[PDB]
Amino acid sequence: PYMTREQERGHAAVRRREAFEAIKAAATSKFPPHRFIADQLDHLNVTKKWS
Amino acid sequence: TARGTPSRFLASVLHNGLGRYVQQLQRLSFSVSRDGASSRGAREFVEREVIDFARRNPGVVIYVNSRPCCVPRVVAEYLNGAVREESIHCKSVEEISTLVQKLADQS
Amino acid sequence: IGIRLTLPPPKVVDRWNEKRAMFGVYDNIGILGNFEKHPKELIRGPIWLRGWKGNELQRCIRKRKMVGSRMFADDLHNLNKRIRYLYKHFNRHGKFR
Amino acid sequence: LVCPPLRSRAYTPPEDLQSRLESYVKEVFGSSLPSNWQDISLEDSRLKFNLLAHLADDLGHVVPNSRLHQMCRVRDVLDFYNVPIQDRSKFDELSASNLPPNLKITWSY
Amino acid sequence: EPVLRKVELPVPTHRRPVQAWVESLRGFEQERVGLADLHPDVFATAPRLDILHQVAMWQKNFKRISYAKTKTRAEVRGGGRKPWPQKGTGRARHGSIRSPLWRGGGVAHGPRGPTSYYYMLPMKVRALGLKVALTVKLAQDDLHIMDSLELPTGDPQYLTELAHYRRWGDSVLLVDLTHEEMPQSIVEATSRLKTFNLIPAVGLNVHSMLKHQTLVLTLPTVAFLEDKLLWQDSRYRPLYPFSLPYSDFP
Amino acid sequence: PVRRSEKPNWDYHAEIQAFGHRLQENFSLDLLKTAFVNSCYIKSEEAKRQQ
Ligand SMILES: [Mg+2]
Ligand SMILES: [Mg+2]
Ligand SMILES: [Mg+2]
Ligand SMILES: [Mg+2]
Repeated sequence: PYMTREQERGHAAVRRREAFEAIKAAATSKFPPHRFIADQLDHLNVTKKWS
Repeated sequence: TARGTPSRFLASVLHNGLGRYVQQLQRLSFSVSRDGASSRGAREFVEREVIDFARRNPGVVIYVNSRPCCVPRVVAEYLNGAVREESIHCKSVEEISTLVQKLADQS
Repeated sequence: IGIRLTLPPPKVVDRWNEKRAMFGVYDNIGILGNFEKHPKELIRGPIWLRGWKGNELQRCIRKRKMVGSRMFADDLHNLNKRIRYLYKHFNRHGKFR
Repeated sequence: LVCPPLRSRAYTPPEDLQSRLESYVKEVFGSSLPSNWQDISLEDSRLKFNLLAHLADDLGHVVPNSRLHQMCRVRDVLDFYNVPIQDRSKFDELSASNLPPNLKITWSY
Repeated sequence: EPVLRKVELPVPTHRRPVQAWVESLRGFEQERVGLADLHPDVFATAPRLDILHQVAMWQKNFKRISYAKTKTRAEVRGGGRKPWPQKGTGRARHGSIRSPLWRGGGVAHGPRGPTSYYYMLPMKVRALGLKVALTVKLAQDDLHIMDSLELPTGDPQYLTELAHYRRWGDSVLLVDLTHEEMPQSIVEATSRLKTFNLIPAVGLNVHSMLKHQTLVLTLPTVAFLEDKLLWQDSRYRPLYPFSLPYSDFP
Repeated sequence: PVRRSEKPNWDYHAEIQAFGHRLQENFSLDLLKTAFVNSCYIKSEEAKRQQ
C-alpha cells in the first residue's frame, strides 16, 4: 500500500461531510412547483379564432 | 410485420443525387377551419411558419382551404403522385413544424 | 353485428330554449335575496330527497321511514330485502377491516 | 326607427392629435394653470367624463370599459390613442401581405 | 345630463375604484352617458378559473336528481326454483333464472333508483364565484351598465340592431332589481325573442352570464349586489341561518 | 383518373411558377405557357367556344 492506516485517518472527512450536507440540502428542498397566471390563462387561448 | 407488409428494393426517384437536387415534395394542401378548438395548432402554424416555409422552399406550392372542419387535415402529394395524408388533430405548433419539415425532406 | 350500416338522423340541438336559457337562475336566492328562502326547496323532485345526499342504504332508509306507509306492498317488500342485503354487504363484505 | 351605417372599429391616429387634445384640455381647465400638463390627474368623474366624451365623438374611437380605470392621468390617454388599431379579417390581411406566388389561401364562405 | 354614481361603501386605502361607462335605451346613438366607480375587491379579483369551475358546475349538479333504475335478480319476476339437479346433467351449475348471466336477468351493479348529487358549497366560495364572474367581464369589456331598461319603440328589431351596432355579442342578459318594476316595453321584446334574455337581480348567477356572451346591469342593481357581496366580505360569523332576524341586517 | 386541374386545390399560374422554382429555372411565363400548350387543346378550346 501507499499510505498507512494512521496516515490516511482524517484526510477525506471534509469531502464526506460537505457531500452529506449537500444531500441534506437536496432532501429539505422538497415542495410543490410554482404556479403562475401565465400557464393558467394559456388554456383560455384554445378558443383563439380569426376575425 | 415484414411478411404481412409489402417490401421493395431501395431506390430513389430518377436519381436525384448526381444532378441538381430537386425538392421532391410537390404540393401541400392544408385543411383548416375558422372554428374548432383543435385547429389552434394549424392556424398559429399558418400565421408564423407557413410564411417562412414558403420563403425557404420556393419550389413547393401550398394551398389552404379554410373551410368548416371538425378535424383539421393536411394532404401532401409528390412528383410521382403518391398521396399521403396525416392527421394534425390536436397537435402543437412545434410538432407540426417538424412534421411539415420531414414531409418536405422525404420523397 | 352491432354497428349500423346507415347513419342516424342528425339530431337538432336547440341550445336556446326556455329551459337552457333560464337554466341556473334563482340558485343564489339566499345570497342576494335577503335570505328569504334557501336554494334547497327550489328543486322539483321526490319528497324523500329535497336537498339531501345519501348512498343506496341512506336513501332507502329515508324512503321507508318517510313514504314507506304509502308505498306498495311489492315495492316495500323489495325495499326490505334490498337494505337487508346491503346492510350485511357494507358491514361484512369488502376491504378495510 | 332608422339604423345609420355601422362605424368601423379600425382607427388610425391623425397628425397633430396632441395639439387637438391639448386645445381641448385648456378649454376644460378656463386655462391650464400649472405647467407640465401631462401629469394632470382625473380623480373627478365629471372631468374624466367631459374629457373622454369629447375625445370619442370627435375622433371616432371609444375607450373600453377595461381601460378607463387605468387612464388615471392624461399621458396614459395619449399613449392609448397614438398607438393604432385595425379591423380586417385574417384572410384580408394575409392576402394584403406580400405572399409569394407559390402560396395561396382561400375562403370557402 | 351625466349620471354619476359614487360608491357608498368604504374602499381600501391601497386599492382605488374602477370607473365604468353608463348607457341607456331611450335613443339609438346614445352611448357613454354617465359614469360609475366600482369597488376594486369585487371587480378586480384574481381570475380563479378553478373557482368558476366548481361553482358553475355545482349549480349544474346539485339540482340534478336521477331517475334511472334496474331491477336486480331479486326484483325481476321469477327465478325462484332451480331449473335442473347439480350433478344430474352436463349443463353448467345455475341456482335459478334472472341472474346477471341469464337473458333478461337483473343487473348486479347498475343504477339504483333516483339518486341525489346534492352538495352545498361554502357561501363564501359561492359569493366569491359571483365576485369573480362579473370581474372577468369587466376585464373583457363584456358587461354594460345603464340607467333603466326603457325604450320607446319596444320591438325585437330595434333591440337586435342596437346590439350588434354597439357590438355587444350574440347572447345577452338583462338584469333588474325586483320582478315588478320592469317596463312592459322591454319585457314584451325579450318574451318574443330568446337570446337577449332577462332575469331579476335575485336570479343572477354565473352560469347564465358565462353562457351569454355579454351582461347588462342597472344602477340600482349595481348597488344591490355590491351591498350583498361586500357584506359577505365583511360578514360576521354565522351562528344560525340568516332567515331569522338581526339587529342591523333585515 | 382525371387531370389535376379538374381536381380541387389548383391554381394554374402559381403552379408553373412553383414548378419553375422546383427544377431551378427562371424565365418568362410567355415562353413557359407556349411550351405547355399543345395544338390539340386549341382544337377543343375553339370547338367548345363555338358550341
Ligand atoms: Mg326472487
Ligand atoms: Mg325456493
Ligand atoms: Mg342459491
Ligand atoms: Mg331487465
